[PDB]
Amino acid sequence: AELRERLLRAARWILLLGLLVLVGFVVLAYLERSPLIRAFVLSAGVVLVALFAAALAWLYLAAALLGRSPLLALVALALGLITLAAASAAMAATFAHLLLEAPPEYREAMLYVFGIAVLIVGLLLLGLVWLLEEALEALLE
Amino acid sequence: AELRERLLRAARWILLLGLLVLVGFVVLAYLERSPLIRAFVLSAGVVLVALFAAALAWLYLAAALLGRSPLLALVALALGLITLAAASAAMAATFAHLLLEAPPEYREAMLYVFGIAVLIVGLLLLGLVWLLEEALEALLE
Amino acid sequence: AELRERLLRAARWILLLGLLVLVGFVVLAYLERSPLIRAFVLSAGVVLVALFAAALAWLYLAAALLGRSPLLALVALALGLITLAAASAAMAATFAHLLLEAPPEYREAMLYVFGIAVLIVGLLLLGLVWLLEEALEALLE
Amino acid sequence: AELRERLLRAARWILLLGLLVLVGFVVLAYLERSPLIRAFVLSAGVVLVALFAAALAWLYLAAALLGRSPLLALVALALGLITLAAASAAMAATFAHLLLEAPPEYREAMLYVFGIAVLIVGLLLLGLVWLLEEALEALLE
Amino acid sequence: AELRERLLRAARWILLLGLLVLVGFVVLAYLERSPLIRAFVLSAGVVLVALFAAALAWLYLAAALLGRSPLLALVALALGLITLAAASAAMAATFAHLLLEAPPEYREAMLYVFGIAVLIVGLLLLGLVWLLEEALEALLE
Amino acid sequence: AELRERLLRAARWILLLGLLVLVGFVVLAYLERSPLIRAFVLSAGVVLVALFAAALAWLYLAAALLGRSPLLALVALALGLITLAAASAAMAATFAHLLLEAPPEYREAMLYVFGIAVLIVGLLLLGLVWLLEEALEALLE
Repeated sequence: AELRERLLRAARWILLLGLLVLVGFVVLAYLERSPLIRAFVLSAGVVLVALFAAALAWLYLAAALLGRSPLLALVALALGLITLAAASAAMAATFAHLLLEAPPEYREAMLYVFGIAVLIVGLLLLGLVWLLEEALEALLE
Repeated sequence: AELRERLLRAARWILLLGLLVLVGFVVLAYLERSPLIRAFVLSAGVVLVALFAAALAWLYLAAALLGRSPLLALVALALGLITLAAASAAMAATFAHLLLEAPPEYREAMLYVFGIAVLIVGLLLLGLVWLLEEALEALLE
Repeated sequence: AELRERLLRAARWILLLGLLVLVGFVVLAYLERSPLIRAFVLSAGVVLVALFAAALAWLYLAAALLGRSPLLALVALALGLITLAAASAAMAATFAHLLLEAPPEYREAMLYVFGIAVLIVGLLLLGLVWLLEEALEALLE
Repeated sequence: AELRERLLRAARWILLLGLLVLVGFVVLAYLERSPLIRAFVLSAGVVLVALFAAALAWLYLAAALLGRSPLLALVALALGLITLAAASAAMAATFAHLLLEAPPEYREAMLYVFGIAVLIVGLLLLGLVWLLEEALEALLE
Repeated sequence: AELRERLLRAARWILLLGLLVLVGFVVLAYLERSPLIRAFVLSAGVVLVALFAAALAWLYLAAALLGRSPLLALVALALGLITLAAASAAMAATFAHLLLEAPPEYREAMLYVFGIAVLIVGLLLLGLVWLLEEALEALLE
Repeated sequence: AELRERLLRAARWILLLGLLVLVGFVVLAYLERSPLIRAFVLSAGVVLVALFAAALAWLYLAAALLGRSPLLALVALALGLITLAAASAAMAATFAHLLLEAPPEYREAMLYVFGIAVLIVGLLLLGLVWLLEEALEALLE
C-alpha cells in the first residue's frame, strides 16, 4: 500500500547521511593541513550533499507520483538513477582531473577522499535499483 | 493557500539576501586589493545571485502552481532543488580548480570566500527542501 | 493585453541595448590594440548580445504562451530568468578563469569589462523579477 | 501569410550560405595551411555549418508546428533563437580561449576568423528576430 | 508507409558505416605508431560511432513516430539534425583543443583524422537535410 | 506482454557486469602501481557503472512504458542509446585529455583501460541496437 514509507525512510536516512557527510567533510576541513586538501574535501562535501539532494529530489518525485500513477514514480526513480549516476561520473572525471594537476604531497590523502566520495555516490545510484525493483516486480508481472 | 505565505516570505527574503550578497560581494570588490580575488568575489556574487534567483524562479512556479495543483509545486521545487545543488557543485568544483591554479598569496583569503560562498549557495538547498516537503506531508497525512 | 505591452516595450529597449552594447564593444574593439583584450571584449560582446537576444526569446516565449493564459507567460519568463542567470554566472566564471590565465599586462581591461558584464547580469535578472512581481500580483494576490 | 514557405525560403539561402561557408572555410583550409589555423578554420567551418543546420532545424520545426496555431511557430522559432545564441556564445567563449593559448604568430589571422564567425552569429540572431516578428504582429492583431 | 523504405535503408548503411568506421579507426588503433594518435583515433572512433548511433536513434524515432503521421518524423529528424550538429561541432572543437595540446610530432596525422571526422560530420548533417525534404515537400508544401 | 523478459534478462546481466566490471576496477584499485593509474581505474570503473546503470534505467523505462505499448519502449531505448553513446564519447574525449597530459610512465596501462571502457559500452550500443531492430520488426516488418 504505502510505498512512500520506504522511499521517505530511505530519503531521510539519505538526508542524515548527507548531514553526516556535511559534518564529516567539514570536520576533515577543520582537521586537514593543506588548503588544496581543504578545497577538495569541502568541495567533495557539497558535491556529495548535492548527490544526497538528488536522491532526496527523486524520492520526492516518486512520493508525489505514486499518489496517482506508481509506474510514473518508478520511471521518476529511474530517470533520477541515470541523472545521479551521470553526477557520479562527472564528479569522478572532475576529481581525476584535480588528482592529475595537484602536487604529489596532496595526491595521496586526496585519492582516499576521491575513493570515499565515489563510494557514497556509487552506492546511491545502485541503491535506487533496490528501491525501484519492488515496484518493477509489481508491474512487470 | 497557506503554503504560499511560507514560499513567498522565503522568496523575497531570498531576494534581499541576493541584494545583501550583491552589496557584500560588491563591497568586497571595493576593498580587496587583488584583481584575482575581485574576479572570484564578483563571480561568486553572480553565482549566488543566480542561486537566489533560482530559488525565486522555482518559488514563483510553486506559488503560481499552488492556485491549481500543489503536487505540481512539490515536484517543481524538487526539480529546482537538484538543479540549484548542481549549480552549487559546479561553482564549488570549478573554484577548487581556481584554488589550485591561483598564485599562493590569493589562495588564503580565497579559501574563506570559497567557504562563505559555498555556505550561502549550499544552505539555500536546505531551505528549499524544508519548504517543499510540507506538500509531501500534507498529501500523505 | 498589459503583459505583452510591458514585455514588448522591455523587448524593444533590450534589442536596442543588444545592438548598442554590441556597437559599444565593437567600437571598444576598434580602440583596443591588444588582440587578447579584443578577443575578450568581442566575446563579451557575443555572450552579452546572446543574453539580450535570449531575453528577447524569453519575452517572445511569453507572448506566444499568453494566447493560453498569463500563468503560461509567468512560468516561462521565470524559466528564462533562471536559464539567463545560469548563462550569466557561467559567463562570469569563464571570465574569472580567463582573467587568471591571461598575462598580467592585460588584466586591467578585463577587470572593467567582466565588471560591465556583471552589471548587465545584475540588471537583466532583476529585470525579469520586476515583471514576475506584477504577474504574481495579477494572478495570485 | 507566407510563413510555412517563407521561413524555408530564407532557410535554403541559409543552406547555400552553409555550403558557401563550407567551401569558403575548406578553401581557406588550403589558402592558409598552418595546422592550428586549419584546425580553427575547419572548427569554425563545422561550428558555423552546425549554426546553419540550427537555423535549418528551427525553420523546419517552426513551420511544421503551424498546423496547430501561429503560437506554435513563434514559440519554436524563438526557442531556436535563444538556443542558437547560446551555441554561438559557447563558440565565442571557446574561440576566446584558443586565442589565448595559441602562439602569437597564429593569434593574428585567427582573430579575423573568430571575427567572421562572430559576424555570422550577429547576423543570424537579428535574422531570427526579423523572420519571427510577423507572428509577433499576429499577437497584437 | 513509403517514407521508411528510404529512411531504414539509409539507417542500415549508417550502421554498416558505423561498423566500418568501427573497423578503420579500430585497425588504425593497432596500425599507428604513437599512443597519442591511438587515443585521438579510437576516441574519434567512438565520437563517430556515437554519431552513427545518433543517426540510428533519429531514424528509429522516425520509424516509431511514422505510425501516427510523417509530420512526427519530419520534426524528429529535424530535432536530430541540430542535436547531432551540436555533438559534431563539440567534436571538432574538442579535438581542435587536443590538436593544440599535442606536441608537433603528433599534430600531422592528427590534423587529417580531425579532417576525416569533419568529412563524416559534413556528410551526416547534409544527410538529415536530404532525408526530411520528401516529407517537407508533401505535407508542409 | 512478453518483452520485459528480454529487457530484464539483458538488464540483470548488465547489472552483474556492472558489479563484476566494478570488481575488476576495484581489484585494480588495490593492485595497480600508481595513484594516477588508480584514479583512471576507479573513474573508468564508475563511468562504466554509470553506463551500465544508464542501460538499467533505459531497460526499466522500457519495461514500465510497455503497459502502454512496445512503441514507448522502442522510443525510450533509442533516446537512451544516443545519450549513453555520447557519455562513452565524452569519457573517451576527457580520457584522451588525461592520456595526453599524463607523463609517459602512466600512459601505458591507461592505453588499455580507455580502450576497455570503449569496448565495454559496445555491449550497450549493441544491446539497445538489437532490441531496436526487434522493436522495428514488431511494428510493421
